[PDB]
Amino acid sequence: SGFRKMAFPSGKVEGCMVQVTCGTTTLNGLWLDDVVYCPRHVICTSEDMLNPNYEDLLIRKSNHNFLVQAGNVQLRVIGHSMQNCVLKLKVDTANPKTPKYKFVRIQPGQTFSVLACYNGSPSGVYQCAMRPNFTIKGSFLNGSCGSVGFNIDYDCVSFCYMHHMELPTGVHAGTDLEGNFYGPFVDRQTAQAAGTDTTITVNVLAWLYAAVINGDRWFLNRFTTTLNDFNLVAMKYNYEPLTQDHVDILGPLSAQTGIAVLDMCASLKELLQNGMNGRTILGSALLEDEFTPFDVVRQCSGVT
Amino acid sequence: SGFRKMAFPSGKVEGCMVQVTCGTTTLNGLWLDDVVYCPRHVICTSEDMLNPNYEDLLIRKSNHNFLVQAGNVQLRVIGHSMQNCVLKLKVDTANPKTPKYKFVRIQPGQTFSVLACYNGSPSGVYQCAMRPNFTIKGSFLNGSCGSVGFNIDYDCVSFCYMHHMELPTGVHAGTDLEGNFYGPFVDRQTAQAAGTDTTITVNVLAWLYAAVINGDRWFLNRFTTTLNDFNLVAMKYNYEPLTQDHVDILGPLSAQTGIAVLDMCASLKELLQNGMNGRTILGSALLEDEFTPFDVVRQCSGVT
Ligand SMILES: N#Cc1ccc(N2CCCOCC2)cn1
Ligand SMILES: N#Cc1ccc(N2CCCOCC2)cn1
Repeated sequence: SGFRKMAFPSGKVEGCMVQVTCGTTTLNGLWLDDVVYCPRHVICTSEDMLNPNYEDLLIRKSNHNFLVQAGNVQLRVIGHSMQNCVLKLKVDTANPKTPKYKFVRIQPGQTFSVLACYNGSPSGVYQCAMRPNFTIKGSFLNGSCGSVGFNIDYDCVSFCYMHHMELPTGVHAGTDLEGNFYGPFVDRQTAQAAGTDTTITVNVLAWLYAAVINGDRWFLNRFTTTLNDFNLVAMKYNYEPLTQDHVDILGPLSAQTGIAVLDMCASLKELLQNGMNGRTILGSALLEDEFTPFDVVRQCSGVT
Repeated sequence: SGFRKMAFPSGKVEGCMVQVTCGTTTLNGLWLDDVVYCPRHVICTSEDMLNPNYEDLLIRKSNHNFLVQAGNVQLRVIGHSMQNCVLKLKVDTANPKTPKYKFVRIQPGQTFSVLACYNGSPSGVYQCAMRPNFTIKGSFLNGSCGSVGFNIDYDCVSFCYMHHMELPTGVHAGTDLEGNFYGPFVDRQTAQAAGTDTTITVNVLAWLYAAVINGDRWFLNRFTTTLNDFNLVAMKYNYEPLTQDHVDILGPLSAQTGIAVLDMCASLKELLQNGMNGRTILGSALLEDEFTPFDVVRQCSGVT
């Protein structure tokens, strides 16, 4: 029993983190096979970041200008290339700790673990969601760029995020491991405002199921609703529209608890309209949206 | 910027987790040097757990009855002994992945990371606090016993918790790595009720400092208070008394922010008396108490 915001065990990723230095800029790289992946802005000064021309900046860089350190041992850079917003540094040694891995581009509402790193050294692990506005709400200080987000399925790490930038609102933006930003963000120090941070409705419902499984049941009511009726309320409260695909994804939790998805929607509707009245659900005073239906099943079933 | 509930990177601990089986009971063990540490209730059936005599049960057990598996490789048990509520299984092989480590017995209010495991395999990592009633609010299913709690200082793991039991209220109890329960709990399936789960005041204040550092400042008011005045309010709200030792520990956060500790206490006092009025602090609708002053400095400074 109990339900926690749980990250994946970080060891397989810790084994991949390196330090990348270009001139006076140090950040983190991801060492998989004989390639080190890092944000391309490693080549920028803070001055450069106001209006950088990455192709032009990169012309002035040679393999030997990229200092790659794995623990206290230096890696030999034998090639470099830019792919979108990441650099790929080819090194002469395959990472002996390379796990089974994939690169995946996640959808908004999907959760992942972040291994926050500085100077190639892990500092902490926490759980994030890709927000519907394609920001994440992370914990990243200067030096944390190149820290990565991942999921694990048994022994395969799926890398989905690399940390690039903080917006003036203190929310975070980054790329997949092909170097494509999530959302409209760019690796430039300019006016980039996030859109509406809507609530991930399917995740709230999952978490309400988690609450029922773990004994928090006070919010269950006598009502039901329809997708269209629920969605009128969702819209009013800046919740994502609930689709039949979302209903289908909650089916296993519905089956386990015997609470019809539309009945849980009617519980959520009353919580949106009435608030918590000073009560808590799974130790939270607000409706938590950074657990996916898959997360809730995983944690409630003890998957390793 | 940003402030997250962050666990320590779990890799050093993942490298220590094994499976222990005695008869039909499987749980987790901690493999450090040539000793595997696990809950003594590994020797119990569910029937035994109602009124177990561990010394009597252990007489019927030999080294070969303790099946210890590290990944898919079996360890040879060459000795066993009971220390308080843990068994120490001596194996013929030192764990080659043994990190620098210590065993520490933490005080209530101290935080730590839990690596939740099943069958010796890591499933997730999350941050806990030792509650003032010596319970923790974890996420543990059957098979999770022997999962451990730890802190890391650079390259030294300090192990502070081993998971033993869930109370009927769905809160958790366990031991330090000398096998001594935190609080009054016993490894028996009996009536064990937790006392008052008071709020860890020094941790709330730390987190309010974290909020100020990270731009959440709406709750700062024009007031101050005294320890005695604050403590009258703390008592009324089931907060731990604030001591001068706590004030001293918040000194660095006070210095960094320029907000006198007693001024932050007066902010907390108004939040206790007035509530949040539907506002949030660092994404929370309640006052968070599972960050220590050390946690806040660590996360706000990027310690690795
Ligand atoms: N947000 C953001 C941000 C700010 C500065 C920055 N630069 C390159 C990497 C670090 O070196 C200093 C300049 C990158 N990203
Ligand atoms: N809370 C609790 C609890 C419940 C059962 C239990 N036993 C020994 C280990 C697992 O085997 C089944 C019996 C131990 N702890």
